[PDB]
Amino acid sequence: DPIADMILQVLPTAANTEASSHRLGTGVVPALQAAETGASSNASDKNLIETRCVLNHHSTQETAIGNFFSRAGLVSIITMPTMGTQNTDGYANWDIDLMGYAQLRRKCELFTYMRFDAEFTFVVAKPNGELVPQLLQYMYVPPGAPKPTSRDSFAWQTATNPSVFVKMTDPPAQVSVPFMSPASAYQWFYDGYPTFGEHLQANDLDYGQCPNNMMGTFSIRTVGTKKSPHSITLRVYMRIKHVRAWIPRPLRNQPYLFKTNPNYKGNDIKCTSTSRDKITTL
Amino acid sequence: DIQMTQSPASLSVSVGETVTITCRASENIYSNLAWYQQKQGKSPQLLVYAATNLADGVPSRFSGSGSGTQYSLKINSLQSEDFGTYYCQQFWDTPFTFGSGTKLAIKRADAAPTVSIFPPSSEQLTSGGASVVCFLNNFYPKDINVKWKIDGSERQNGVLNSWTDQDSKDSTYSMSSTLTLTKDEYERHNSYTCEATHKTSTSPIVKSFNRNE
Amino acid sequence: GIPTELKPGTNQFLTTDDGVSAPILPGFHPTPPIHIPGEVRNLLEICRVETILEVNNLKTNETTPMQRLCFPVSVQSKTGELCAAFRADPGRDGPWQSTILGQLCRYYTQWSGSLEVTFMFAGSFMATGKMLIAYTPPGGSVPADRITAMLGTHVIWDFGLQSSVTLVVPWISNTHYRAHARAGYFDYYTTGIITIWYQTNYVVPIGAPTTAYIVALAAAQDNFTMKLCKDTEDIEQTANIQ
Amino acid sequence: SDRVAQLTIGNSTITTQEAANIVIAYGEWPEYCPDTDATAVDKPTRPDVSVNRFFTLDTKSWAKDSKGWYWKFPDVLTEVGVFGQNAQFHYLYRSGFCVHVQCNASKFHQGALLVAVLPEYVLGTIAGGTGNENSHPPYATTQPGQVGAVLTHPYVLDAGIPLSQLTVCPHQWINLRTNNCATIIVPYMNTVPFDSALNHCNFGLLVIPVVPLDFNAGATSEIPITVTIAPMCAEFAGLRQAVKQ
Amino acid sequence: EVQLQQSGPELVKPGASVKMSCKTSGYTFTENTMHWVRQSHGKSLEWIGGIYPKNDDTKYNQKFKGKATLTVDKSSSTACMELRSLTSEDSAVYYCARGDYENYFYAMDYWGQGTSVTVSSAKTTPPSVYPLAPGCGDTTGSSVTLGCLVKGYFPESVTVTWNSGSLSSSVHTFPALLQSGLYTMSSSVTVPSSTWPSQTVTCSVAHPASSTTVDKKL
Amino acid sequence: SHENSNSASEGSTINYTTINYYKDAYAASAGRQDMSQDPKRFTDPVMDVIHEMAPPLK
Repeated sequence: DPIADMILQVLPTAANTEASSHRLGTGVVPALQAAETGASSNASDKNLIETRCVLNHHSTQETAIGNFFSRAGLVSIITMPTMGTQNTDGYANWDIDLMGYAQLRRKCELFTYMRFDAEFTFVVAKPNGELVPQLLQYMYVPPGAPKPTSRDSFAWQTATNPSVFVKMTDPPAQVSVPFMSPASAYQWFYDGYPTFGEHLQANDLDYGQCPNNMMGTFSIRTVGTKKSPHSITLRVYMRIKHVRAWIPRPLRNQPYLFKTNPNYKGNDIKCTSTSRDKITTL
Repeated sequence: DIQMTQSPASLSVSVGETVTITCRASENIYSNLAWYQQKQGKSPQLLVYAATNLADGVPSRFSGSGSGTQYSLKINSLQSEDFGTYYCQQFWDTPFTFGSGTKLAIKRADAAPTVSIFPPSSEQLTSGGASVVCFLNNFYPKDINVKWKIDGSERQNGVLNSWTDQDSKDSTYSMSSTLTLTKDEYERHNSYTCEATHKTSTSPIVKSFNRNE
Repeated sequence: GIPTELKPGTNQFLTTDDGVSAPILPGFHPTPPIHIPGEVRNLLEICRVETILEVNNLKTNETTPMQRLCFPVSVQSKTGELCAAFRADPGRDGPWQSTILGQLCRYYTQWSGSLEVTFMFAGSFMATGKMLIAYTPPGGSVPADRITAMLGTHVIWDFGLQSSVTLVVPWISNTHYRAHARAGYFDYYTTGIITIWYQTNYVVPIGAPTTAYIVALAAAQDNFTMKLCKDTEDIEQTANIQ
Repeated sequence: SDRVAQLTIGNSTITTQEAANIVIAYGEWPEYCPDTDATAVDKPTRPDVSVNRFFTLDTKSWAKDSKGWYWKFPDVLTEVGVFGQNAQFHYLYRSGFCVHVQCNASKFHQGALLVAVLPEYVLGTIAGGTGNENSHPPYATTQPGQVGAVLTHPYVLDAGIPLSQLTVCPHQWINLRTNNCATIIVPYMNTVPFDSALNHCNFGLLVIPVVPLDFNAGATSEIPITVTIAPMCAEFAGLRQAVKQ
Repeated sequence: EVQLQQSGPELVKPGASVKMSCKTSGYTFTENTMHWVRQSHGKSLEWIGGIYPKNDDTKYNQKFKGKATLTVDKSSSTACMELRSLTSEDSAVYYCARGDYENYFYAMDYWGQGTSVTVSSAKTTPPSVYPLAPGCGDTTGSSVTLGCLVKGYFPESVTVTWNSGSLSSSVHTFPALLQSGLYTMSSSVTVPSSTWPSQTVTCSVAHPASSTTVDKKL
Repeated sequence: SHENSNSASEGSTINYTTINYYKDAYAASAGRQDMSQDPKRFTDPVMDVIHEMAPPLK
């Protein structure tokens, strides 16, 4: 050797409260803590006041991440009417970006990285709520697959694409979409300019856009060559299962404006706490 | 593409009779039909939308009706300002298609045409060509067949004619003739006859000319 | 062909029902995960973290929201004054909405367990004084005097080397769990009133500032539980999200 | 004995007199990339004495009307030292960071600073105040460099998140009554094993004056705030040409 | 109440491009769609495509997808189109009109003026008249008709004049005809036998485009 | 029916017993979640341990 320098605790129930008596002495001060160390206070209830033996049988299963995310939520509403300007040709291409509704978005913004599987549910209804015997076709378009330009296109042959033939008189179809992200987990917040070279003002749209969360398009159409006389409104519901979370973040107290970047209104900024008249009145 | 076929192509009737034109689509368009009225050199105007409701500035004489694929448009009573072509338009499939058109003329009595045959002059021979014209005026209806007989033989191609629109007071048409032939191939034959077979007489009139006449 | 009679519940889509759906990809093995620090397996680990409590929420400082994070304390001429008073219920609209304990409590209906309130003194080093932090059980209004407020749970804290102190709110309830309190038939689930008094005085020498600020922190304990999950009132979406 | 601390990383030494404990982010010490989680097949280089050392950034000025400052890591060190040149010559990067904030004052002053570490701190925009237009933050605000930028709204932190919930992040308070320093050890936290430092920022620093600075007339009116950042366990893979941006 | 004005007629060569405009007023331009309808010879109608002018929304035809583009300026109330790779069969009039509120259906009530666009590579040539007078020596019958012919005029059209506008009820017009890329004219006036050989008639054709007025004595 | 290991909970299982009537593992139910908690890395993220009876600052 010529060179020398080159050589989890399972808590199914809550914690019980043990009995304690009065204390009189110096040197021990469980009340006085230091908040400048970045740590929470480790003081308990028995070290300050007199407590009794309390057997705590309260369960902590509702506070788990899996039970908090196993409830379905509305993520997208696709309107395919007969009259209008947007999707009157008989087909509708919806890009897969689950940021359009603020009920399930605030749950996903609680954590930074989240690896999970999802369960999609597609409910078909008319704009007035009625139902007609109409045949509907779903299709999943991953990035790299051709997008259809009509209802009789070659992309609706669906050789390798997943497709669900459902009817409006049928129950809603449930599928299980797996973890399709190329990274280890989904990244809800991307910090930095992902492009290369010198960044200009016209290329400022690419901020906060990660390619790992872009799953492509979701295309629907009416099965047939002729146009259907009935308007079709589709609602997508995602159920999160087998969820692992990392790096918790503060929630948002501001109303959402855009789904691309978390912008907020500058003139009207609503406070988190409810205001009152005086600090000494109640 | 849903195509539309209108029948008939042209219908001539006098003022004071009911006019019924039909529009037919290949597929069901669910009563999504329009009607246009285009005059000579004017922009079309909407007459009745969705085959039951007329637009603004449209009188009560235009009444459309129909369901499914076959449709109809009834005009009662016909006036003197309702002449022009009519089209129908669908609102079901992209792209929107139009009909073939239905021209509405004014019906008159039988009229004899005026034979006009002129020999060519000598001023056009300097440029290296020759043209013999043959005109007919005051004829009804528009059904005519142009026949040129030279030494008992027809010439193809090079025979094409044009017509004029309907007049206000006279309400007749007019014919025109334009022939393209050089000067060296004109003096080889002598017989030149302009013939037109019309429904006025069973035998057409014969009128010819020669070189030195 | 086995005999089978269908039951009520046919063609029913429940959002909380855990079933088995058809997979769309055969043998799709996902990306192998890596070691990411900060894994959260339960929401009770987040509720035990101390977050800043906004005791100075008033209608005058809405334009300047930085003053809502601390309440002032100055030299008083007479002894025995009241500094601040607020309710100890994390499920009510007020000071507890700014904490992550109260925000996660608004996603649930019933809550249980004791919670802690930490007051940190950010004044000068030469500033000395004692403070009284009293906890009153429900059944009465805010006490006007200091002799009436000292009958409940209280502690005496002096300024020194440790610039912060904590006093836990004891779980004194008639029931095992309690819902969120509002004005009406739900006001019986109140936790209590937290009052902050002046014990002796606030003494500063010549050259020291006569006005200091106290930062309030709040967290939960090991016996804190919650149940009956729901949606919160703080989230709002009116027109759309473009 | 617990208030006196000394940090010796490389050829630099930081000695403090009054300070709190060292905060480890999420209880994870920074370590090298293991062979199980590594996806890059090339051999990376691991310099220790030339990279893993304390780098002093620019000096701020704490006034009575200060709003706050923020630094993007590792954007402050893309042009500083041998670590900045190795980040431009390599495509892959993975390192932990040692954040040390120094703010000293006299015993007659008062005030408190909140130093926090926010992974994936995405900056939003005020959208012109009305919210009907789509605006994005420019390159000078998203990547300010070693100088840093000033927060225009310290309550919402230009992201829509409140300042009161920021203590769920790995943080450490700087209160002038007790301590003058704060040390936060931040490991590598990302969904990828390696990532380019030029296009992506791993985490960011947030120093907000929650309690304002107040002092009588005649005392020192200039209070400096310095940040000394030290990389830990740096790995560089994918050797390429010189790439600035 | 709603007037739609288009651009002027422009004569272009094959291989180049053209750009028209459709300026309108009297209504909210951003809340009503527009369409473009062409009319080829003779009475056939086609549909170019629709445009919903909020930010950008265009429904292209499957035949005219790559040969027509629709752009809308939001500052001034106008609608401009552009065509590429023009040919001989693309010479037709173009219409523009307003559609329905937030809908491509409910067809247009008020239309445009119909600016004609022709595509030809022919050079502008001053016209040369052609005399035509009888004849073979024997006049038959009681009506001695005559006329004149115009050859070598471009573009459309020319004007007719008979004795400085003396008789206007017996002069008939005729459309142009295609002969080797050139156009021709004709006329037919019914004149009785009381003119020849007592009175002398003449035909004069003036061209407003090339500023050429040639008078010929018949 | 022998299922494969294609699931999001590979390496760290939070469920106890699920039901899978298909071949793939991600099509199964959620299952009863695990009761393991570790709040020491969130509440006390420091090097030297701070006792409850002992003062935090010497």
